[PDB]
Amino acid sequence: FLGAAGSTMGAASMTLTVQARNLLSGIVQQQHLLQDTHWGIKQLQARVLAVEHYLKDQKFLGLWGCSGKIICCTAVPWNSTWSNKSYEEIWNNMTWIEWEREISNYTSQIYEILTESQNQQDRNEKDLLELD
Amino acid sequence: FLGAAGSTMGAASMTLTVQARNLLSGIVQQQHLLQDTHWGIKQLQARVLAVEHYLKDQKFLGLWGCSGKIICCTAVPWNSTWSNKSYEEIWNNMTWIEWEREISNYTSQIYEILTESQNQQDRNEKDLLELD
Amino acid sequence: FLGAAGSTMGAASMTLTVQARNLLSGIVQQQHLLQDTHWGIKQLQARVLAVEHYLKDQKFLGLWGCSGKIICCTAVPWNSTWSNKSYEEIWNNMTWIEWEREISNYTSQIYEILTESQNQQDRNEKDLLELD
Amino acid sequence: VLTQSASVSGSLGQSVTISCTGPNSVCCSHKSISWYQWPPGRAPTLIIYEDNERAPGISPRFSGYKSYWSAYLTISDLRPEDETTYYCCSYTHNSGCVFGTGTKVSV
Amino acid sequence: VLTQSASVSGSLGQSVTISCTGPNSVCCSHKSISWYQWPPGRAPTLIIYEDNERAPGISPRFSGYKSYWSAYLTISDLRPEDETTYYCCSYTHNSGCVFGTGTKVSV
Amino acid sequence: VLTQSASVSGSLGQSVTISCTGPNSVCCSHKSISWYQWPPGRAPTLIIYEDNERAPGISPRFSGYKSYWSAYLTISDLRPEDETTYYCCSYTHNSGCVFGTGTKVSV
Ligand SMILES: *[C@@H]1O[C@H](CO)[C@@H](O[C@@H]2O[C@H](CO)[C@@H](O)[C@H](O)[C@H]2NC(C)=O)[C@H](O)[C@H]1NC(C)=O
Ligand SMILES: *[C@@H]1O[C@H](CO)[C@@H](O[C@@H]2O[C@H](CO)[C@@H](O)[C@H](O)[C@H]2NC(C)=O)[C@H](O)[C@H]1NC(C)=O
Ligand SMILES: *[C@@H]1O[C@H](CO)[C@@H](O[C@@H]2O[C@H](CO)[C@@H](O)[C@H](O)[C@H]2NC(C)=O)[C@H](O)[C@H]1NC(C)=O
Ligand SMILES: *[C@@H]1O[C@H](CO)[C@@H](O)[C@H](O)[C@H]1NC(C)=O
Ligand SMILES: *[C@@H]1O[C@H](CO)[C@@H](O)[C@H](O)[C@H]1NC(C)=O
Ligand SMILES: *[C@@H]1O[C@H](CO)[C@@H](O)[C@H](O)[C@H]1NC(C)=O
Repeated sequence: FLGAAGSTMGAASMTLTVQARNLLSGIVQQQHLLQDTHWGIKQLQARVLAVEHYLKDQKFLGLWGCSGKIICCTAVPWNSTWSNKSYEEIWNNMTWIEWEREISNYTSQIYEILTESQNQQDRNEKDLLELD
Repeated sequence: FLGAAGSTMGAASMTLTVQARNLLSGIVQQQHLLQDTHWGIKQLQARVLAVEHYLKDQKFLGLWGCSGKIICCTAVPWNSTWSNKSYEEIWNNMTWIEWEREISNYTSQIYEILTESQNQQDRNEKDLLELD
Repeated sequence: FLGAAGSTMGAASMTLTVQARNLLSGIVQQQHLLQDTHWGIKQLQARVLAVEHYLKDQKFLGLWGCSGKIICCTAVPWNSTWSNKSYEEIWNNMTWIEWEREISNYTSQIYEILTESQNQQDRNEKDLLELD
Repeated sequence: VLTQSASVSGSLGQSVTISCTGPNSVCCSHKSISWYQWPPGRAPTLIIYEDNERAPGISPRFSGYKSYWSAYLTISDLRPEDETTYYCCSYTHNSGCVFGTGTKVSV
Repeated sequence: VLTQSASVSGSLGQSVTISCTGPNSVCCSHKSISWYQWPPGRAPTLIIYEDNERAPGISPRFSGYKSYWSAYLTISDLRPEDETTYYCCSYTHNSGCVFGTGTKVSV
Repeated sequence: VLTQSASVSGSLGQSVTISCTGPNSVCCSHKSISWYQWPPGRAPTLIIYEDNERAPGISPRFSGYKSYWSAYLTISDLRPEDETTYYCCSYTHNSGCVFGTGTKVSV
């Protein structure tokens, strides 16, 4: 989380690593639990929600063939309806929160297309290829 | 889960994607929790079991080198003892539940062999290869 | 866990598979839960801790581009300060617990470097490569 | 309209071949040819459905082939249970089945 | 010091081109050339900032190019709203902007 | 049966070489050759165990090599602590160690 989101997206592309480090869990020095009766259940819920959000993002990653990479390039072409902004307008004038706010309404269809396309290409075509 | 399991396996091979989508979690519109005393613990158990089964399947996937793919081809040859049925008998006459019922008794040994073979090939042989 | 840690590291390199099998969960024949009031919460905590440690190790694996492999080779050169011991001194004279004890103090910096290096190479350089 | 060899004979452990040929519109190019063992007065049996593909449970000693003007059914390691009449059919995925004139394998 | 074509004219649906050239230290090699539509007595407008790159919202019928001794601004599918004065500038990432002598597009 | 150079001498910062050779059944082909620094009247020291591989903690100025008829031990950057007797041995993974006749490094 060390990265500053006030920098342009091309600047946070370098800082992705520390943010991906803090996502999994805190840096080492995990928590001693005396298991208070009728207490600590909120703590178990907190840990479960942490692993739940991590797993949601890793589910999206694994469905996209990027299960091992932080940056992965996809064969999905960009819809101009999503944004007519250029490369130097996005990566040099916008910040990550701004861009995600602009793309939020289409993010769902983007996820669905990205999962369908990246999966079909790497499964059906590669299957038919090694078939011969 | 949208896919119909009454279709042949060659037909559900196309519908794999929606079923893999519904597995992770429901489609967005997650649950507000007022944390009823002595209640909701069944809900936490339900969420934990959901992530547990998802993680079981992803464990099998990652042990098989397929951690990023929905379809992956393996170098495990098919044992005729598992089933003497042909390709056009399996993929054109049987449905997925039928085939899994037929293969259920061997599924364990299949998992073990598949984990040993796919791991040895992609680790020991590739290690010895880049050794020179 | 079947593997014996009293053998040299070159011997346990062969036995990695059974240990990786037992890590996920026990072999099949999962647990019927009658949900005792104010009880079994320790069991839910146990299951959550199991999935938590599994996910910690898989987080380290996925950050390292090895999300699908048991053995993966990295482009991180070995620091002689970590250990001046040779190949035949490590893999033929030491056991895995001994070596991890020797490397424990540097393991953190090793993880950080390994995550930064393996990620930069497979993301920034590969991104610039397909750019042309 | 589909014609075969009139009759044919063999012996133990041999391999008897039967032909199935007709006009271009009946048995030519890539129209699937099926072969049924059909004892007279009883129920038939699917021996070979696709040109080079057999039915499940069939002994592997039965083989099929298709040329550009005739399809051939070969029976290897002949056994007394093969002494029946065999028939062929020409069919596509939607076109109907057109049987043949049959061939009695003697021994 | 940056000189352009004195004046130029066109018609409906055509494509009028304007030049922008100067000494080696002003307009040569790879010094970025920008093009502004600047109606007289009102506010300017960024038409093309990088040599081959436009401003957002600009109609795609505006194009830019840079040779080794002169940069060219082309206006295709001419419309009555293009009848203004256009100006160019030479700049780098830290060096200041050096405007041009302007060109009035007639029709 | 393993013979070395009788005696050898050197000076500061130099590199003295010692040989170790014998019959085909003792020192030929790929039978591992080890080199021990063995001061007279005290405890030995593993200098080089595998032909081209040293012992841990050994100064890197010690090197070993094996030809098809003789193995060589080289000591570079000679220091007064090297003035001892050195011995070689021929061994395989199960065959026993066969020491040599030794060589006294003078200076
Ligand atoms: C940088 O990008 C942002 C895109 O978000 C541009 O700002 C947007 O402007 C439109 C109207 O022109 C608004 O509807 C959006 O809400 C704005 N988004 C913001 C402020 O995040 C901005 O114009 C771009 N900068 C330049 C110089 O073009
Ligand atoms: C389609 O495949 C199924 C395989 O399951 C075949 O049905 C099986 O038949 C055997 C006996 O012949 C039974 O023991 C199995 O329980 C059946 N499995 C079922 C019903 O799922 C079926 O014969 C095949 N179809 C054809 C035309 O061969
Ligand atoms: C095998 O490797 C171990 C490395 O751990 C060596 O033992 C170490 O020796 C140093 C002192 O020389 C101690 O500080 C360490 O605690 C030891 N580690 C142990 C015992 O695990 C050992 O010398 C090596 N064997 C040989 C023959 O060199
Ligand atoms: C992308 O643009 C194409 C072009 O017409 C359109 O058909 C499609 O619906 C668009 N998809 C999304 C998700 O915007
Ligand atoms: C697969 O078939 C071979 C052939 O004999 C046999 O040795 C082996 O045990 C079989 N394995 C399984 C899992 O059926
Ligand atoms: C590795 O060794 C280099 C060599 O000087 C040193 O600069 C670096 O700090 C060392 N890193 C670790 C993690 O030991």
